[PDB]
Amino acid sequence: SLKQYLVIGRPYPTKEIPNPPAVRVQVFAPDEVIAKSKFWTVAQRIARLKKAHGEVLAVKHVIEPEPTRVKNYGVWLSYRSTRNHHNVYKEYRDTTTEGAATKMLAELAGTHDVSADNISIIKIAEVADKDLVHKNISQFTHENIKFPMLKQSIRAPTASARKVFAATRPTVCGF
RNA sequence: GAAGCGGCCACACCCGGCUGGCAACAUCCAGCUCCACUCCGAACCUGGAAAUUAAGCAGUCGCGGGCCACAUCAGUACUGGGCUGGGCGACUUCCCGGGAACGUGCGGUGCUUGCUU
Repeated sequence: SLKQYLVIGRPYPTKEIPNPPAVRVQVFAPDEVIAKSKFWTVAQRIARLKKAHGEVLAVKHVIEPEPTRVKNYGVWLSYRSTRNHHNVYKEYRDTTTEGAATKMLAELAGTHDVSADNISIIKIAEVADKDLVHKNISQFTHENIKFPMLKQSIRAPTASARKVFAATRPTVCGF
């Protein structure tokens, strides 16, 4: 699964300019090798720094201070569809920044039908309950939340104990 | 510094100003022979040296035209590989590589080969 990464890179020393500016990029990738390639894509596209003349100094893996508790996450992104580019601010409720970013790649591929090639994120950050403005996620920050589990599952409690017959009929009611 | 002989052949060209002539280059003065104008000593040619730096030439100036140089322009345009990627199609995301031009910004405007007073 995706892991947040911070990558810092720089161009090689020329004799004209030793110690140039380095540059960092936040990237989301399954491992350290992919995170380099996402850095070289963003560095080339914007800051004009190529693979063929540049170091890459530190792939830092961002682990969470606490994954124990739930946070809100605003995600400002652009996504591209044929004939136009759209800017969207979408937000999510999750244990971590990565799990929010993994959610929206599924949600955009679901709802809008665009892949991670076309998508380009601007900003992820955690956000307080006061500044949060979207109604369907604001309801989970309130107190006294009840919802029932209408439609129970029929699965095996362990994969040994599955069966394709039954005497009694299963009840799939919420209760 | 000036002159003959040249090398790379505009950072040297083209328009217009200003400052210099000790010798040197030149304008300039004259026309008899050499010879010269399909007419003309204007040119070419020959013999001068009175007076000038006005012109050529030399140096220098211009928010000058052009030329040259670096940086931006731009990781743009285009492009070599790869996908049972997308798309009715036309075309085009993405992955591994290469990478312009015009324009604009600031700078510059000849550097010296061998012989001679």
